[PDB]
Amino acid sequence: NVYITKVSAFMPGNPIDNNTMESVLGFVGGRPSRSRHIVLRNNGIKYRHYALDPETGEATYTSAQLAAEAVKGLVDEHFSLDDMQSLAASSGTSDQIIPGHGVMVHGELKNKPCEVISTSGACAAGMTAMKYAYLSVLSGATSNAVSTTSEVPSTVLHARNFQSENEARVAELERRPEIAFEKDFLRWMLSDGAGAALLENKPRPDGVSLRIDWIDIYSFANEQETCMYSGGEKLADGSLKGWAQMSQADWLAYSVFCIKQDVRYLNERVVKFTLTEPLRRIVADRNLSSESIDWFLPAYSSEYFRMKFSEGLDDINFSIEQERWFTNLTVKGNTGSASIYIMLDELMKSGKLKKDQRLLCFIPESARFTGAFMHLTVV
Amino acid sequence: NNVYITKVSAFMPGNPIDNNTMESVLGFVGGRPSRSRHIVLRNNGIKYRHYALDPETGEATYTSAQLAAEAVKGLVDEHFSLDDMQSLAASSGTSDQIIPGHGVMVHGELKNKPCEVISTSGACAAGMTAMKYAYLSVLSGATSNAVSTTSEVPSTVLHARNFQSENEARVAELERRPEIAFEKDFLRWMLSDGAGAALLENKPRPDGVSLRIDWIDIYSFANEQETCMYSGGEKLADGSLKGWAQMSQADWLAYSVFCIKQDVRYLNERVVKFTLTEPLRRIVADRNLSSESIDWFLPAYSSEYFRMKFSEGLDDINFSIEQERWFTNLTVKGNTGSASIYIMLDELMKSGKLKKDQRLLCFIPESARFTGAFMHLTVV
Repeated sequence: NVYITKVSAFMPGNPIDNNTMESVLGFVGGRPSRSRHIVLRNNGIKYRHYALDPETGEATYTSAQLAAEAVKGLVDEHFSLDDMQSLAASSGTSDQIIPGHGVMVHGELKNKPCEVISTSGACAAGMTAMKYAYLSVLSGATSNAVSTTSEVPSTVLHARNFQSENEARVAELERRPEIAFEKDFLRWMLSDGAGAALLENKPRPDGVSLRIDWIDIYSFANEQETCMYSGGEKLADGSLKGWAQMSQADWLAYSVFCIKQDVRYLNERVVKFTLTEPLRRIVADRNLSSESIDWFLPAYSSEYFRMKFSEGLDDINFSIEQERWFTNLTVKGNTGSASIYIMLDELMKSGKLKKDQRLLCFIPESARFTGAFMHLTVV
Repeated sequence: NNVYITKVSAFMPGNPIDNNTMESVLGFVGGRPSRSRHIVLRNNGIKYRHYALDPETGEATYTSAQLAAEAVKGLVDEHFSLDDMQSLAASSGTSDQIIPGHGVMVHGELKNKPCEVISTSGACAAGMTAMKYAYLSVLSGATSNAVSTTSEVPSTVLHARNFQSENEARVAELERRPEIAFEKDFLRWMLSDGAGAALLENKPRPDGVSLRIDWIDIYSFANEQETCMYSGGEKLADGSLKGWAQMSQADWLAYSVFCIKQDVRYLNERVVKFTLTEPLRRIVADRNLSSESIDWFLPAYSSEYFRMKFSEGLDDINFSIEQERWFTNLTVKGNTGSASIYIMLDELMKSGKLKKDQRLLCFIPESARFTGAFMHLTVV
């Protein structure tokens, strides 16, 4: 048996409202974004956090430091950093390509030598790190394990990441020097935050523990094109061209290292290939009834998809009405892989959980259409 | 449960490339030969390596995801088809992109039915954290099989074109020596391309050899060691790493921030103690290991220069293993980083040298920020 006994979330700095966010993220070419308003109206996020100083604009935490702050929030008198037998870390916005994110987090925390692994990907990478931790305790390899994930997209969403593209567009005499919607879209969607979870083979004597019944993960990249991508460009045939295959001048002229989204492909395919296709396999294979779910924790990215995911549940006869949904997206921001940790941290600390209640966590990843699902039982 | 490696495959792109050809393939920075190549090659002892590069045109012949997909297809036979795999764990230190993770891109190449895909990251050890993920999936009963795989195409970032804007930047500045730092040029003659994959199952194959994984133990010493191998960043004077996104777009090109760098003197001073002896002495105590019980020692040590240094390390902790029991093919396959242990395991498993009940100890050092990964196998 494996139990989540402690979850912690770390949000950098003060929440930032819709009227302030563009001043923190900067203007491209001296001009406010023409798409910010409608993207915000549709995603419904009201506050988010950035690892950026409101005064100076300096970075306030690297991704490694953000994760380290989350992990240190797991420390109470039942657990110190040196008791950790395994650390599984992930970040879609790692500070560097090599080394892996996890050993940089270990460098920040400075706890004694232990197993450190890094998972990678996007929104689901925090769940693949949590499953590694889960399997480690489940199998008996360790008696505890920590999974942590951090996101600092502010590093790559700031206007300075489009400085050379704007210059190249001005020099090519473009009628419109603005960057494409595919590049501007995520600047109003993604934000910063970090989370961590402590997993152990016994529940905690005090308070609530969450037994992990299973974590099921399905990738549909065999049939779906890349949808969210960075460090590369999506070609006309739907394939992805990696940054190292493009010239150095093109990295800057086309902002190859910014985060992009094929928004039309996302809208058309995200519900089916992150929710209904995986969940209907899981529902069939585990004989699940949506009546048995007390809490549904869906880490969707945008209020736009909330009822579209709900329609998805309906289509596979796994309806769950809104009163059993729990999300803090609109006041925490879409923090990518950390979203589920930030949702679990609030629910565990709310007192609303009661023994024997069952939780279904849904973590979609639009990057190339993964759905991750975790089933939990309050003990 | 038990977990068994029942199949291993390796995929080396193109033809072996010798020391005299390798610079014509990776190109010349600023039109002139590398001054350190000759002595780098003498120290590392590598005689052939592979590049996912076309010898005539210089075009890429495989992405990182394609190379891993080729390794994975080498696992397929009468007992296993791609659609049988219940979990795929993939890593690459040279992923083609930053998002999505490398594993879903390998899945897009293989096109097998929807399944669990996970990606690990890091450098030379990441193939082993993918293998341990796969191992724990089967060990815990979550699956009956799992595939781990890893691929490396550093030729993508080792080619001279990756230093061109830095050369231009310094010519515009009137530089005394228009040469890239040794910490950038070093790896261009160390690292090469290759991929491996392993199939793990909860039962041995009926015929032929299987390797039971007794354990995989991993230790990171990043709590006290500095970053030593890095890309997408710059090491500062205080030993910390500055990420690429904290530097200006102009500096990315002027300083070749996305190329792979190594702090060689920090490597030399610390690699033996903080990838081999510190982790291995803990493991020997906690598991009560006898060096005599080890029939095969598989060290993926990346350079002949370190071969006897690691051996002395073993002596210092009373875990001597004589040279006759050391198996490596680094010298003719190249240093393929995270793939090296797969490429050694592939050859040894198919060689016909293994006998039932023999014990294999695998050592995968990662100098990136000093991780040591160890796998114990029993032939069955």
